Amino acid sequence: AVSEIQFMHNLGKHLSSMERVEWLRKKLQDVHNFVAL
Repeated sequence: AVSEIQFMHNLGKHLSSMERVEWLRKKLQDVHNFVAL
């Protein structure tokens, strides 16, 4: 069975459910908490 690129990719495709919920917090803070330069 696959468990590296097919896995994870065929799981968080829409990115808007449990597991794909904490992800979105980094989508906005990633280039906001640091930036400056």
